[PDB]
Amino acid sequence: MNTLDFVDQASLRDDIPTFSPGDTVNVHVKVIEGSKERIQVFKGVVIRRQGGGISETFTVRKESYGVGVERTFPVHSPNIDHIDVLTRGDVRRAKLYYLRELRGKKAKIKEKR
Amino acid sequence: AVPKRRMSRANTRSRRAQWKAEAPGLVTVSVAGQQRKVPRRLLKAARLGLVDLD
Amino acid sequence: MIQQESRLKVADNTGAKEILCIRVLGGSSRRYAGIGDVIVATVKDAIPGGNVKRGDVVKAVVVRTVKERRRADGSYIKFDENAAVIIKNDNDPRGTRIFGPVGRELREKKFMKIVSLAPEV
Amino acid sequence: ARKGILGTKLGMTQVFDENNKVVPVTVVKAGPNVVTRIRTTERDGYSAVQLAYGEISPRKVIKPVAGQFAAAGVNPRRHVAELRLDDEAAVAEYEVGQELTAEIFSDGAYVDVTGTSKGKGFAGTMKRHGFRGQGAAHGAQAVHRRPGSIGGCATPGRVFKGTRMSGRMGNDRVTTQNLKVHKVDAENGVLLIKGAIPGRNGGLVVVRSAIKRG
Amino acid sequence: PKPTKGPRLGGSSSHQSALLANLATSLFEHGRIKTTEPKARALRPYAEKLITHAKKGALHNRREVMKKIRDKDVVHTLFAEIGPFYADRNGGYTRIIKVENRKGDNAPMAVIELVRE
RNA sequence: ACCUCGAUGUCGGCUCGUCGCAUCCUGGGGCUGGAGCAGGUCCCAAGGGUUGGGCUGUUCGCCCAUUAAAGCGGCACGCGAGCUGGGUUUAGAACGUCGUGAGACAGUUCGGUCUCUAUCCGCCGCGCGCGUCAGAAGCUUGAGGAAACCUGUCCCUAGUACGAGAGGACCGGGACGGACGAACCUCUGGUAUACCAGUUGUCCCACCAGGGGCACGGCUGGAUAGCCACGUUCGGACAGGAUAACCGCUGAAAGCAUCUAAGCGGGAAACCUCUUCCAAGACCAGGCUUCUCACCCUCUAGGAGGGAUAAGGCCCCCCGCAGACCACGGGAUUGAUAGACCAGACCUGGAAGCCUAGUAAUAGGUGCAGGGAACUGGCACUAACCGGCCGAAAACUUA
RNA sequence: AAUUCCUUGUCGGGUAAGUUCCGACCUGCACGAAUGGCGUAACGACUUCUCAACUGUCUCAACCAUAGACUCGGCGAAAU
RNA sequence: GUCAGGUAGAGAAUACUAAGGCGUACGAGUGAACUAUGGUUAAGGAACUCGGCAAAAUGCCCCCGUAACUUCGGGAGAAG
Ligand SMILES: [Mg+2]
Ligand SMILES: [Mg+2]
Ligand SMILES: [Mg+2]
Ligand SMILES: [Mg+2]
Ligand SMILES: [Mg+2]
Ligand SMILES: [Mg+2]
Ligand SMILES: [Mg+2]
Ligand SMILES: [Mg+2]
Ligand SMILES: [Mg+2]
Ligand SMILES: [Mg+2]
Ligand SMILES: [Mg+2]
Ligand SMILES: [Mg+2]
Ligand SMILES: [Mg+2]
Ligand SMILES: [Mg+2]
Ligand SMILES: [Mg+2]
Ligand SMILES: [Mg+2]
Repeated sequence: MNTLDFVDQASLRDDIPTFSPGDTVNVHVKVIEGSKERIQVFKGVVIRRQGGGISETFTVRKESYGVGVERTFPVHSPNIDHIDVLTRGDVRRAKLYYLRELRGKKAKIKEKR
Repeated sequence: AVPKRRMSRANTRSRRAQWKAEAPGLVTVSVAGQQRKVPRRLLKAARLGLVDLD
Repeated sequence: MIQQESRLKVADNTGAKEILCIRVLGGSSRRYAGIGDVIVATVKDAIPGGNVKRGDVVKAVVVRTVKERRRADGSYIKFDENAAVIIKNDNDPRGTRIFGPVGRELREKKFMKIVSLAPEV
Repeated sequence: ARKGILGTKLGMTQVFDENNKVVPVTVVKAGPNVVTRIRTTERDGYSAVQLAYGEISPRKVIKPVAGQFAAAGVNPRRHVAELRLDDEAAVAEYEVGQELTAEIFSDGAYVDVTGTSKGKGFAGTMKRHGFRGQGAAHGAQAVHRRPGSIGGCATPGRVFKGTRMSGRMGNDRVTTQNLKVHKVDAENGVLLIKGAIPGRNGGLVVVRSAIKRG
Repeated sequence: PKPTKGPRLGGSSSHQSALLANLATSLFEHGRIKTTEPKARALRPYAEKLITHAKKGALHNRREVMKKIRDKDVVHTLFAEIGPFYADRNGGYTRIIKVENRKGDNAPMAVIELVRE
């Protein structure tokens, strides 16, 4: 019943598009580079989604310059303004941690055709 | 670790008196017309007859 | 969480491949050094014929760590390779070009040069 | 001056500030509290106010507590605490039968919560006082987690009363000071205390005005 | 089915499950069991879950019951005779009573039965 | 060599501390051959801290990074009925030397059993019995004790005071650091022996499918609950009183002088309050309230004894994040205390069956499906029972 | 040097740091040619250093199951 | 000293199993600390220790390819 729902719903965030681990997604994060509110794009694949209601989080993995970067964000965080899912993912596990050792052809994932 | 000296009679009995037992509480129950004492724990079973009464 | 006797790659064009942290600075006894922390290391392996060579003790800023690092907005950041950049005497990137990414935490102060040199974040 | 109220620790959650910063808070149900007694200098020798908390049916209440509540002129409750003020000029603000709620605290203020920490049972020294465990190899003869030495060879004789040894930790009164009250929801009489307060869930706690920053 | 939260009943692990299975089998077979207090306590929720599975039994539930019970005749009788007998009771089909202890080891003895009404 | 060779186990290292300042720093003050920073000397001050590595058993010592600091000593050169055996100081053997020799060399080298179920006191926690002049139930002042007392970087003052220049302030404020300790699971991670899914070997449920036992829970991907740190917050205070060193005010003895002989001030992380905890067994056994504030019998009414009761407590019982037992907390038919059932959040990944494409493994609709324990709200369906024990007033003196 | 007390003799290599290790210098307290002087291909549960992986040895400690410890029933010692 | 089944496996080791023999002689409960055997672990990866002491790491079948030295056999299952 989430006893604290009467306190979490007041700050909950709507317009959250449906997404699952393994689907390619790009997130827009607000940042301040010397008093300048800009929007940075982070594109990758959702490797996990820990359900915690308001504290629900999600991690995205991205390969850049031959280096992997895992960025975790709260779903209902206010620093985000857009979470666009580009292509769905056809996976079997719920937390794609095994992707921390694949490169290129091996790190690829199927899509819901 | 070994006993250095002999414990006195009083020092022994004061603690030996602690090694006692606690009598259990009883409850009156009517079975086969006769009244008998059975602890409250087995009171419920006494009604159904699952407690043998020598 | 880089600490004493910890090997970590170098992200620069100085030849040094991997360095070994000796002791953390900024405190009497600091156990770990996260992103944006300066440390002293020694080149354990470098490119033959480079500027620095094996045995030269230098200073390096801890960037692109492996363990998770929490932000002020609840987000978390973590890379897959413990790296660092050899800094100059007071504060400057020893070298001319960076290769791997850098954590935005470097933007604290006096690392604008490294932030601009890093082609990401 | 030193405001205070009783509440219950429901659980911890997160909130977001105006600058998009996460803040872990704890929900405290600072429900209505009834003022039963007022201890004055002439009566007792100190300035204090007795508050009640928690609902209870009139069947479970005891006859002495029932008579006390009747004499006070209010209904019975589960728990009863007392807040000691600093002067009669301050204690005169409270009256018998008064009802205090969460409105006594404003946003951004600092409070000092008091509760009863959880119980860990008979915990070893390493968990009680953070003792440093000995070597787990190189011949350790069953000394992996015991403290070992206890004092001087033959001079002290005793063991310096007060040494840190094994025992039952926790389950004692603790006070967490200077906690920022993030928000106060009046619709439900709830407070969002910045941080983690002692005590288990559904446990009684006493929130009071800060002392060092009040 | 809640974890015992401490040392298991029968020696080490991998044995409490078999013990509870055999106890539930004997219960569903005879209609009344006499065991140790903690054993009956651990069996109560197990037997209640098995009875709920039997009640809901239409398909895919016989498999869930067989993966825990091995006696085919016991499963068949639990599915047929009991069946909807508890279709009205919204839980609590196992009644537990305490009896006098036995000689030798003073182990609190309990008895479990299936409510009939 | 004064107890100790019918036994006091010897050096270092790990765990654990306790006490002194002849003080390494933090704090204050005097003189400086103190222009300022940075130094030299002395006095008071132990509340707190006093790092991580390489060599060598090592103590010690040298070196590498730092650090306001990497302090000196006592406690059987602290701590082996707490541990380690690296060496010293058994038995084996070798090197060089000593002696014609068995052998020896505070010279070296390889190796070489570390025993005991705590009797008493000491200590860390928890109960029983009784006392606080009737039985008790709530809320508390509190003597007297316990806990903490750390400290660095940058930014204004100010590139000003100072200083030829280089160089470069005290004081007063702001922001951010490392360590210790307390709380918590809210975020991130570690643990999950009745949770979900893949799978090798093997047997079994007649057989396919689907399942079960064993091989570390057979192995992994995970995994909600409690616990934990690697994770999140919070304490270090501000302020008040008297002081050490020191600086002083009016002032004679001794017409001047003098911090003193009569008095009056400032004065530090030292001292006491001030911050957290325990505490009326504090025997001066505390203080403010509330309930019960009334029934018999025997001894020969001096007082005592037994029996039965009110409030209250305890016993039996369902449980907790409370817990070794004990004890604590909630309930007990006027109840959601626990077990079951429903639903929610959450974990796991697409369950058994039917049908379809593929000779085949396999995939697709029935399907955010099937399964699940700690978190939550309802539901008396099951257990708290037609139930047992303790449990309340000599009296006298003054006002 | 299993041989050197002076000694942590001096130089070079190894680590940022080396009374350990390797080669050389020879000032042989007190090496030395069958109580053998110079090593060996392979080898050694003989001793030492370094090198890649690895891991809770450690930073730094944390939880899970077992036989005890803990409570109950029965039997029932000990050294001193 | 003699019988030597089956399934994977080179195998009389390893895991289960057919016939056969046993649960063997004190038991029931309790997440205390702690004693002893295993399992797990974010980052460093021997930095603990006199000393890689104990755990972990490579570990099976078929192939490419295997150095210095050497008495010419070997190193070698080198390594990868
Ligand atoms: Mg051991
Ligand atoms: Mg001793
Ligand atoms: Mg003697
Ligand atoms: Mg002094
Ligand atoms: Mg003080
Ligand atoms: Mg060391
Ligand atoms: Mg010899
Ligand atoms: Mg080394
Ligand atoms: Mg010779
Ligand atoms: Mg020879
Ligand atoms: Mg016994
Ligand atoms: Mg036998
Ligand atoms: Mg245990
Ligand atoms: Mg590890
Ligand atoms: Mg790892
Ligand atoms: Mg080994």
